[PDB]
Amino acid sequence: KAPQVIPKEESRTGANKYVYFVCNVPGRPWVRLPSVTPAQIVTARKIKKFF
Amino acid sequence: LGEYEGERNEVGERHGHGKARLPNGDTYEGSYEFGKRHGQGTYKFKNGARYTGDYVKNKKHGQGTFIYPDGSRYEGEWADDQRHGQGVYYYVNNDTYTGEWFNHQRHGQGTYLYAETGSKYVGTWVHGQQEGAAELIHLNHRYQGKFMNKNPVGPGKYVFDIGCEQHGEYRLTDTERGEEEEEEE
Amino acid sequence: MDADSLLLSLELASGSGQGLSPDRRASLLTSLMLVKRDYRFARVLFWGRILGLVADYYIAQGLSEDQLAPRKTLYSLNCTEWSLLPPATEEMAMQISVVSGRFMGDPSHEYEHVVQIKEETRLVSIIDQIDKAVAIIPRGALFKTPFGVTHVNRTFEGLPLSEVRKLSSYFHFREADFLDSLEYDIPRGSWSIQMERGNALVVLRSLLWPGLTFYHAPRTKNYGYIYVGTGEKNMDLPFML
Repeated sequence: KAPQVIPKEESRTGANKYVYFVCNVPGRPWVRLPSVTPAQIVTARKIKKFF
Repeated sequence: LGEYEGERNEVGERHGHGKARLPNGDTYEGSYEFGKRHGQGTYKFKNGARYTGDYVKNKKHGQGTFIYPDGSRYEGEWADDQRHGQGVYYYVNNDTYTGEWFNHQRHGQGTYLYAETGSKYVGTWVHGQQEGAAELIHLNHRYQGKFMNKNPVGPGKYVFDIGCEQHGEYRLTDTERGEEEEEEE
Repeated sequence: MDADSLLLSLELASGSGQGLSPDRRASLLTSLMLVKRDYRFARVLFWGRILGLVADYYIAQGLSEDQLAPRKTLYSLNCTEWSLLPPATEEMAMQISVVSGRFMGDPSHEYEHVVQIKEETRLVSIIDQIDKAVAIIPRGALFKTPFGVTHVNRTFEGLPLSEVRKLSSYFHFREADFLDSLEYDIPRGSWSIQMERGNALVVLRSLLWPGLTFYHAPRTKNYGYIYVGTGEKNMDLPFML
């Protein structure tokens, strides 16, 4: 008994086509957003939380 | 049609500690009384199941550990070939249950932990099913309300760790109406 | 947002990003001067715009010299012609408890309760709820007379930088120190205090009614607030907090 996990799109083919950089205030250096595993991050869209 | 390596009382009934080979391949290793299992014994099945626990008159009574063939596991107090009392059940997805049993089913104040999420379900059970006023304890919040069929059914409340509550009711099977008030804690 | 300082208030630069076009801005200066003329108001604040579904609901409020009365609010569709809304009560605001969602366009849209519910009464009662719950006043802007008439503080400085981050230095702009503080809030933490451009701006963004924006700088004289948002109450707030 073990659930299956959909693996990451490690290339730039699917949802990871564009790389994302996040900075809080301009002037501060940008922080690279990591790549997205589908079944752990996007399937858990039933959460709804503040940033 | 089998063998038994132990002592037998005056007629030939099975008494005391002994190892018996049942005709299909099952094996019992434990105490005997008057040709019936009575005491702490290890009953083994040929499929893969195994019961280590107490017996009263060829029936599981008292505390006993059961290994189930699908991968489940139960240690708890038994009564007359049925789970009856304080018992702990574990399932195939490592979900555990800790609560009362009446007749081979969850009945009474039971605590269910969903190990795939870590959330808890502490509340009443009717006929092995989520029924009654309960507490669906998640990580940062908990639902104090009524359950009927694996789902909230009527009015309830959501207690949060931020120091507030959310009153509401379930007008549908899976839909919650958040009206009207929010209280302080 | 005051009518005499609409261009003197950083609306798009407040960080909410829900401001006005130059068309809507020039329409607000001319039309709020008009509703300062024909409606005898002591001062007129631009309350905000409701986005709607098929048209935008621009809302402005006017105040008398008593400064604590219920506001004679006004509405517009093309942001040019403004007319008075009826006064609100609790029994009329109770009527939309069986309906939810955004509201669109003309005030003559009938909603199903079957009692037909007008768009206009839902709009003005929702305006009353956003006025009662959120759109805070800053500390020191409203001083107290022995009589019931409250005057706006001409000598208002009124918030030091050590008291900018605190919840207790903001009161609710609602007749009830003077008023109810922001620490009497449910849930705890329903306001986003955020530092833009250093000490030259602070925003008290409401999370119970987004996207309400409270408008500083300190050392000022603005002392303003603006609600642009979807229009309904955020009942989802303790889950996301």
